[PDB]
Amino acid sequence: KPIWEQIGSSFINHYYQLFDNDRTQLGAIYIDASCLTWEGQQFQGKAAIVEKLSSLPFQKIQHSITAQDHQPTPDSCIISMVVGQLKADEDPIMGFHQMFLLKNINDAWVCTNDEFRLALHNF
Amino acid sequence: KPIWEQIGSSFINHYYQLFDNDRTQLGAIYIDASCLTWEGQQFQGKAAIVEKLSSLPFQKIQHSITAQDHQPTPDSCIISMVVGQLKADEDPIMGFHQMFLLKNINDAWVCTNDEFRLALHNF
Repeated sequence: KPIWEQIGSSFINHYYQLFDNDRTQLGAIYIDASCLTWEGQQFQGKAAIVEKLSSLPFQKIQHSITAQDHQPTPDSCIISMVVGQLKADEDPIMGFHQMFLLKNINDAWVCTNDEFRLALHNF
Repeated sequence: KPIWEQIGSSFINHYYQLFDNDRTQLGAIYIDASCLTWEGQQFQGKAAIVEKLSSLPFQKIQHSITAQDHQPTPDSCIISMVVGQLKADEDPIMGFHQMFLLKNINDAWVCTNDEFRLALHNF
């Protein structure tokens, strides 16, 4: 209901729908200084991020969100923590958590920081 | 190696050293504008946060970090993601996910945003 929560949820929904259906379009939600750390691998800068995301087999994956937490930051950014499980077909692959730091630039929400970790947690 | 990693890493170690030894000292790394979401419950400000953390029904608390990721934000902040297990007295070991967002205020790195969530770590 709160503004930061409405935007955070909308973004998360938008992010996973893009990821599970059109990864190539994800670049649109990042900026040059964005950072992504995927399973320990650091990809600093949009060029690096777009290459990594586009190098993922994921020729069939789907994310299932079990829980999400959103908070506004002092600088009016939105920090979001997502926890869930990513599947294949319908049978469970790893469990995961993902943190996003969202910032509004030229009036558009973009992700400046993306961190993803796989985890054998059922949540 | 990178500066943000050295700092965030340094912050994380200290944070858990305090948490595991005297939760009432955690006031030093939080400020009034600080937001804490603990297992879905939200608190704002140093006083409410230390209050909440201090109220956890535990005598001995021990965090075990299995992985930590740090990145710099476009606003000179450091965003940290931690995963590990938690041991509180005689409670079964449970995995946890925790995100911190750090900002330098008055020559001091403080946490403006914190999100903690446990995994129903069975076994």
